[PDB]
Amino acid sequence: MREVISIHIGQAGIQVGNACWELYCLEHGIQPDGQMPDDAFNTFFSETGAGKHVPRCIFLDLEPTVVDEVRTGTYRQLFHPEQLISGKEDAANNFARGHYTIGKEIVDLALDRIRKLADNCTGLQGFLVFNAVGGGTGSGLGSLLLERLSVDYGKKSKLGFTVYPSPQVSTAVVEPYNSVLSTHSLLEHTDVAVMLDNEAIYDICRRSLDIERPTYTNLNRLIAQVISSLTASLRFDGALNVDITEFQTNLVPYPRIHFMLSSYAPIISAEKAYHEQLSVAEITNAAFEPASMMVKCDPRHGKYMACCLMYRGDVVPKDVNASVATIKTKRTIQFVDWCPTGFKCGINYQPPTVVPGGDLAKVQRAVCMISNSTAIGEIFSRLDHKFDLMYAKRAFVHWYVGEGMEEGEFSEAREDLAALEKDFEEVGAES
Amino acid sequence: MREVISIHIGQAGIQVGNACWELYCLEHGIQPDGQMPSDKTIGGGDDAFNTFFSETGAGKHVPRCIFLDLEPTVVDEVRTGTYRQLFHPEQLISGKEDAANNFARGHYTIGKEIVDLALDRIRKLADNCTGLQGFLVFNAVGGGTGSGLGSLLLERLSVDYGKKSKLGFTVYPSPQVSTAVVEPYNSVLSTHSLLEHTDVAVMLDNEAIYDICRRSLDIERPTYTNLNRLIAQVISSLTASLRFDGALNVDITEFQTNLVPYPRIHFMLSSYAPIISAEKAYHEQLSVAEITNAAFEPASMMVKCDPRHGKYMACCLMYRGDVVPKDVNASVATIKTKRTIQFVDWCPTGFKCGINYQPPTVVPGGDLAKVQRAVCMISNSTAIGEIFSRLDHKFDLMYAKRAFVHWYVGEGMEEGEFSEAREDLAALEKDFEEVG
Amino acid sequence: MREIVHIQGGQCGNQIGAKFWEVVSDEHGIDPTGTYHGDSDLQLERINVYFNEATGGRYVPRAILMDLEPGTMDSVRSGPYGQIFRPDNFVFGQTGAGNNWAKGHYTEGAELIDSVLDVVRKEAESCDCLQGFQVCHSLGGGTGSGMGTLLISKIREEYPDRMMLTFSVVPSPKVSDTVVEPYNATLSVHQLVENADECMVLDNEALYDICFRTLKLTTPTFGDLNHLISAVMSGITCCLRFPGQLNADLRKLAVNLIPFPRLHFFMVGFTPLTSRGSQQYRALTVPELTQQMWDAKNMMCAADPRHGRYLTASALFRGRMSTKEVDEQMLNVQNKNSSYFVEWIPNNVKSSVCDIPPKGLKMSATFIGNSTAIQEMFKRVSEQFTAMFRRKAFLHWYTGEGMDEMEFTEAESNMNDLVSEYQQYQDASAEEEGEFE
Amino acid sequence: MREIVHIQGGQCGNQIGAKFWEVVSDEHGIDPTGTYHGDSDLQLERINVYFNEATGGRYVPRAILMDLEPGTMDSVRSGPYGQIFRPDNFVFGQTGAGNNWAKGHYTEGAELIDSVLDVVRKEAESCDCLQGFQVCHSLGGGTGSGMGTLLISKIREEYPDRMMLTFSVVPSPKVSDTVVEPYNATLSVHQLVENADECMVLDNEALYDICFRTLKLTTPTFGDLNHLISAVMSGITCCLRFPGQLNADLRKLAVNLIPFPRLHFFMVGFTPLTSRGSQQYRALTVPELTQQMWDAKNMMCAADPRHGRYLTASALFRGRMSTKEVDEQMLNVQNKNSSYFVEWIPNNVKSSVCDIPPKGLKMSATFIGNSTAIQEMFKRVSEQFTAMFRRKAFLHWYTGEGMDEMEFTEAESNMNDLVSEYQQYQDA
Amino acid sequence: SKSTLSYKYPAGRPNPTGFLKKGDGEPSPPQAGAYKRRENPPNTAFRR
Ligand SMILES: CC(=O)O[C@H]1C(=O)[C@@]2(C)[C@H]([C@H](OC(=O)c3ccccc3)[C@]3(O)C[C@H](OC(=O)[C@H](O)[C@@H](NC(=O)c4ccccc4)c4ccccc4)C(C)=C1C3(C)C)[C@]1(OC(C)=O)CO[C@@H]1C[C@@H]2O
Ligand SMILES: Nc1nc2c(ncn2[C@@H]2O[C@H](COP(=O)(O)OP(=O)(O)OP(=O)(O)O)[C@@H](O)[C@H]2O)c(=O)[nH]1
Ligand SMILES: Nc1nc2c(ncn2[C@@H]2O[C@H](COP(=O)(O)OP(=O)(O)OP(=O)(O)O)[C@@H](O)[C@H]2O)c(=O)[nH]1
Ligand SMILES: Nc1nc2c(ncn2[C@@H]2O[C@H](COP(=O)(O)OP(=O)(O)O)[C@@H](O)[C@H]2O)c(=O)[nH]1
Ligand SMILES: Nc1nc2c(ncn2[C@@H]2O[C@H](COP(=O)(O)OP(=O)(O)O)[C@@H](O)[C@H]2O)c(=O)[nH]1
Ligand SMILES: [Mg+2]
Ligand SMILES: [Mg+2]
Repeated sequence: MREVISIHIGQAGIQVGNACWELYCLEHGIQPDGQMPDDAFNTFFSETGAGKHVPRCIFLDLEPTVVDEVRTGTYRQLFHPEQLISGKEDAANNFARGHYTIGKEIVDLALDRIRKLADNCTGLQGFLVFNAVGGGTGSGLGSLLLERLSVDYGKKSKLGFTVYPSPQVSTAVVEPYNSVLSTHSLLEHTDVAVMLDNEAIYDICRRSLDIERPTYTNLNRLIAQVISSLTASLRFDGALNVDITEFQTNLVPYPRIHFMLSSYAPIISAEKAYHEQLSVAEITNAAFEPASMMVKCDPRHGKYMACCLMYRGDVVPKDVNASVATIKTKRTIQFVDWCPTGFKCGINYQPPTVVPGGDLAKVQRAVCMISNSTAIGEIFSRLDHKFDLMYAKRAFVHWYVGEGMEEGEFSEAREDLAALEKDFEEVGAES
Repeated sequence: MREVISIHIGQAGIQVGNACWELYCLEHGIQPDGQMPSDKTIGGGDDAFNTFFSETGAGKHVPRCIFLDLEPTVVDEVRTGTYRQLFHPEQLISGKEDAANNFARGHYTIGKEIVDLALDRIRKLADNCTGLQGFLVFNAVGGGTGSGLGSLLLERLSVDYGKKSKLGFTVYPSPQVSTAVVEPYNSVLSTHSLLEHTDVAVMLDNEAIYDICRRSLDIERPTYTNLNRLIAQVISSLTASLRFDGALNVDITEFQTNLVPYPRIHFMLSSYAPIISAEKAYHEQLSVAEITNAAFEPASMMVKCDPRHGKYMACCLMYRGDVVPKDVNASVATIKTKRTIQFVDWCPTGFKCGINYQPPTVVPGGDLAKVQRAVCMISNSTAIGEIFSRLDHKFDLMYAKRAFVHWYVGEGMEEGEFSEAREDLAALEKDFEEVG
Repeated sequence: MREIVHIQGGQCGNQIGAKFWEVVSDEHGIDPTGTYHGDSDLQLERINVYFNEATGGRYVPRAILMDLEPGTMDSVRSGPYGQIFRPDNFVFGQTGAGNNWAKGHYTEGAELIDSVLDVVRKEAESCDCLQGFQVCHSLGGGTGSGMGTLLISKIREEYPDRMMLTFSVVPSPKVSDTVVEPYNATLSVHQLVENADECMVLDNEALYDICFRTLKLTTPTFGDLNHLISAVMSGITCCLRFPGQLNADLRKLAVNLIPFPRLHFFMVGFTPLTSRGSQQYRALTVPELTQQMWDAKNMMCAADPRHGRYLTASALFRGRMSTKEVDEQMLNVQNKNSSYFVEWIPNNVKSSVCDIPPKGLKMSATFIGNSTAIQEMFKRVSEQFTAMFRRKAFLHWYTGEGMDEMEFTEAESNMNDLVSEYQQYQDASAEEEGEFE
Repeated sequence: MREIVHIQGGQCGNQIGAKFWEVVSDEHGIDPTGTYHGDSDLQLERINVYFNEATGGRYVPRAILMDLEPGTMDSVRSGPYGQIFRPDNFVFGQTGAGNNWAKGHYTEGAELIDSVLDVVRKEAESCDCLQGFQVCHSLGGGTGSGMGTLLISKIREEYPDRMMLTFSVVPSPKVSDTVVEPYNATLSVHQLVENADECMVLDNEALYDICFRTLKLTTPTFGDLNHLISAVMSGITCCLRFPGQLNADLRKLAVNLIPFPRLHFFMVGFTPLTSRGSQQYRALTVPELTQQMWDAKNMMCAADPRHGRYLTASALFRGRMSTKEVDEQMLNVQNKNSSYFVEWIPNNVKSSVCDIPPKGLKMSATFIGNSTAIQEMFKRVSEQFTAMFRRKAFLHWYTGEGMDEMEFTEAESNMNDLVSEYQQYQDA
Repeated sequence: SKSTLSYKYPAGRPNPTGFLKKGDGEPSPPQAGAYKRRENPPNTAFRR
């Protein structure tokens, strides 16, 4: 009855889906060969006639080079091969290729597969969309998929975890274009968006886990931990259960402002765990610490508008309340005036799980804080300034105009982003 | 008690004869020796083989079929293949010369001297029967042996039995793909002759089965040996109620009255589901609901006719495996609610359902996968009159120049019999219009 | 005394007949071998109503099985309770009926009736005081309709005094198991109105919901629906078999039910009906039985009582209970919902009760209602019949057995005559003045 | 006679009801198997105020559990005392609530009333003499607040003469468990001013105070707070369930309490409460019960009665005791600190007593106060509402269900008039 | 209604326009066309 659908688009989408599913199988005792040696797996899986638990996910991409690694790996008995969707040619880091030229041939089969996947569902909670803004496939194809999903379902709730184009560390040069294009396209259709940045998670892995050379898999382990914490209350008991609609309602104040930060605590090494105590007050202080933000935004350049917290393990509601009251009394935390309230808290009795050969440490308390602050104006300003600096000269524009676009799409997107940053300015201004 | 006589004519007739009789012998445990293993008996029922076999004085089971052909080169294969201990050699029939893709030779010149032989074989093959449900004619409309002799046979069957029921699973010439050039002629020449004699005729195409093999089974190298396996699956699901138990049994007679509204409209389509490989098979559940949706899809048809351009006059659904009557009753009602699937006003009904407890069998080394649910749909749609119009065109395209006619008139025909058969089609086509 | 001979028609009636004889046999505690192994003497008091004593102290049912295509009789012969039937009471034909009323009533019918009647008489003399007959039908196929009505007419002229029941299954409103269904349905009704004395109509649809909502079942099989039908079939004759402080024969259930000789189509329902879960908690009282029964869902027929008005009704309780409670209960319903009950009848419910409850329960009730909403069934059927007979579809079969065209129009006119009878008495007040104003 | 039908709406209600039926059932010595295993014949006499006989001597409660997203019911249906309920008294919708008062009241709630009402009636008629209803709420979320009130207005009109209680848990002043809390609060209050006879208010925060200031607990869990709420809820129906030399029916408790039809908000407190170390020193007499209950700490709501004045009050003592001490004690209080009691009501306390204390104690009490400090809950909620409703924040979620705007102001004006009624009668 | 043994009309679904405000102090069967004149179209055979 408590069922969700997961969509991993682009390369980073499936790169993090692999981690999420290695997490879920291990957490629920599911062997890699589908079956295990109720109501606990039914959130992510489906039971066939005998024992087999096939996951209710979809891996969508345009490069065969990664879906075939998945098909040949140990996690090949899991998926219905019709879920792993690949294309002959890729989008080549081009929003126009991803949106107008290539993705419109496989949207039909992606949608009918989503239909067949949601048919067996009894009570559908919402769509998780793991996307990576900055690469043509990810950006354009997710925009197209979200428009189709909004016209099909509409009433359903879409969370989008979008690996966002980073300030300085960047493996691309054209991404300031497709980031603006993807935002202007999906803004009207996603129900909530969680931003997170490779630089911020690199800094976290550096300062906390003492790892100095993370090969894109530690970041995925961290994202898997985050989603497990976020969706615990769907498949695990505990006081103050919280689901997707409760999550989005008390967090998205206006139709425009739906982008939000993220954090996690504690996040430590197997020795600092053994040599620390990690009480709930320390955990919440570390969560609200700026240096724990999974995105490259400094919340002290703004004011919070709401926060959501999901405590796990040995946590008591009085301690949660006392720590939230201490945070309120603190002086370095600001709040926009029109929210005297501001915290949606939930508890789960299930501590966070650890993976064999992982890098985190076994703990008994953990917090995944998710706040909607008016400081992401700074990242929107960064992205707009970069798009500006480039489009002042019509750089790279011939690719986008040859692959089935025209010029007006750049102006629409830039004016939408200007309006969005003016929103983030005004709705925070106080009388 | 409930016995049928299976006749295979031409090449494709006895090509699928190698496929159906591969199945039945396998489905009842009969090894190619015609014996039962007699040590690991799996047959849940006794005298069920009686529908297709005849236990001899001791131990052996001989199939009640008749392989008939003019070319020796293919029945000479059966006499050397592994399935040579099964058939009584008197059943396998061959001729010295071939009809050679000529209706006149298959019907007038050569056929007239071996029907007496074949008819006497049927006579002795029906005497040992107690209750004969009806014959089962396998044909391939488009050749000389299949159409010429096949038509000449049915007339000899009608004047003898008449009250008996005849069925025709005639393969039909494809619109685009065609392994011949004169098949528009000898196809038309066949229908006008079989029509007044066959009691119901299931049609299916070589081309539509290629795509089912391409989309669902995802085979890149299909062959006649891959198609012939499918036809085995249909007739296995069709005659299951004859040789198996299950709620809502369906006999041939009960199958024929409530599916043919007018004496000449009996050309019906077919479909089967699920059609999947071993990989997809087990990451699924195959609900009764999703199976009966693929059954009514235009892609799962075995004829290159689009049912969405016409309306359904009736439908028959032979389920197979573990199916409960509520799901058929609940999933059929889902379809009547759809808007793509039309039904002519004069049938507020339109479904003759059927259930069997015996799941479909799989051939080892096959291409299909083992399942527990299967649906073979048999519908009588009025859109089938389109494929009858293509041949009305191609026949008219070449009969203008009178190409290839000197063969037919050279082998004991007259030009009259060409416009003869043409009448019956343009007459038949409007019959598909009158019901609209 | 009060013997009852049983017939089983078609494939359906031959299949629910296998279930009915599995219920009564276990009700009287006899085994699939046919030897009595119950406890009380009550099981033996009125065993002759259904069974014949045999040598060695065995009890063989007084049933008859008639069906073309003998393959199905090879099934009931193989069931758990198959070995109790006298194999000489197995009249079958090697041919098939073909879902064709004509040959099931004209050609292949006439070839067995000389044999079947020789069986029916053979065990009519075995009875000292015959109460009546009872048949099982399925108005869809050819055997249940053709051979069935052809049999009844043979019985009606040779046993006019005795009474004939009919547990005919009727077509479904939304789904059709056959395609010539509205042809076989009407051609039979023209035979049930004259030659039947009672006829309970039952539908596969309303059974699927009872098994779905009430019983909370997931996958009802025919082994379950036929378990329901077999229940009420036993719920009728409980007065004949077991004692009661207010007995109800079959004849005294008819005189109190059909005011006019043509309105003998009833509508049944069983109580109680609960799942295994709620059974832990439900207290069984006459109130619980009398609310469930009067509901519009429990009617195993697909006819909504809200579209009509109850001419009469009935209630066959069983179990040690208080005979006042049942008497005032049925009085309340007649007073609350007085608008759904005709007024030219002062009281229109007969309340019976038996001292012996079912084998596993403590109280149970069975409902029969003679409503004016049944006309909905005959509207729908008469509509489909005139949608295809207007075009003469599927008709070249029926003429194949020497029928003609008038015998179709008569069949439909004989329905529109019937459906008017329901409309007249559904809107006729006690005064002859309010109708024409 | 005097039967009671009980509702549990929302996640909070479905979890307070867990401990409640665990407390009451043990009080009558019935097992999670539903079978009676007590000793005295006193338990059997008034068992029918909450339960119904069943085959084999089982006793199922007269409860109704309703909730969107039945996930939380899967918990209690799996707990120790989860096997007592009838499975037909489990109403739920496949979708979720979303902490949104609108869809919990307009869209989704409406699709469940057709089923809920068949549930409440079928077990309101099994009562030979119905006394009243009682519900357990939470003014924060959507299911408890939204579906709760929508259920009431259906009940208020179907059974207008019977009595309806609401043990509604209200929001907390300093830490809010939800952000949309003030919107959901008032829109529910606007229903309780007109469709409620009595309404006890509770706060999870003041419950924490009593939990480690008096009980001196270490790791309080919601399972322990519900062991408090279930103690006062059980403390009301003692006079219905157990004999006493001065009984007090539920109806007579209201007429002695609310002078005007609108002031039906109370505040409760339980007594005695001691640590595991204090039971060694403190004695259990009536003068102890009467000071811990009259103190301004046992008030389970976050409202200090010293900032207002008592209109009336009550007390439900339990245990064989001297009925003079109770009379002169509650008299002595009103005389000593006369500044906190109104004047145009000379004797503004009611005192009952039951011969049957709690299962494990020898004396106990229970308190109900109708003070004018209850307006403090309404001032604090009024501002938190206007601070964000004047800006139109989080509001597009409410108009999504076709809700109007005056439904917000009317819900607010109704409050800002109720906050003045509590001040006229407070002449300070 | 299983509780009253009566056919009663269903209650009214709420409606946002009809919300409560400050002040609050407070089945015959469908007859069959027995005597209804049927429709007599002019499609007889004599006219034709
Ligand atoms: C432990 C216990 O009491 O279990 C019950 C039971 O819980 C319920 C749910 C039974 C049960 O019935 C079903 O679950 C059921 C399933 C499919 C179709 C029909 C019924 C029961 O099977 C049915 C069975 O009824 C009988 O035994 C009657 O004597 C019945 N017997 C048969 O139908 C029968 C079954 C097998 C072989 C031969 C006969 C009967 C009915 C009419 C006339 C004579 C006898 C009983 C009381 C029970 C079970 C076992 C669960 C119910 O059925 C009957 C007929 O009473 C379903 O609703 C009732 C209420 C019962 O309480
Ligand atoms: N956290 C994380 N980020 C990744 C990973 N792989 C790639 N990224 C980032 O995703 C962005 C590129 O997205 P891609 O999916 O590779 O590009 P695309 O959407 O497939 O478009 P095409 O390359 O044209 O097919 C880059 O900024 C990467 O830094 C990963 O494994 N983990
Ligand atoms: N599905 C299927 N079709 C076949 C097969 N073999 C031949 N056909 C088709 O049948 C048609 C040819 O019919 P034949 O049987 O070869 O001709 P004939 O009836 O024997 O008469 P002659 O050619 O004179 O011997 C062609 O259209 C073939 O595509 C087969 O094995 N399976
Ligand atoms: N409840 C129930 N109905 C059945 C069963 N079997 C068949 N029916 C109905 O019987 C009808 C078919 O009539 P049938 O008796 O098989 O054909 P006949 O032999 O010519 O009388 C169909 O409408 C089926 O729905 C069964 O086992 N249980
Ligand atoms: N005493 C107690 N209060 C709770 C509990 N759980 C939640 N509450 C309160 O209930 C409020 C949230 O309302 P909720 O029940 O989750 O939303 P609903 O499902 O729409 O009713 C919060 O203010 C919680 O503090 C509990 O377990 N015990
Ligand atoms: Mg890429
Ligand atoms: Mg050939």
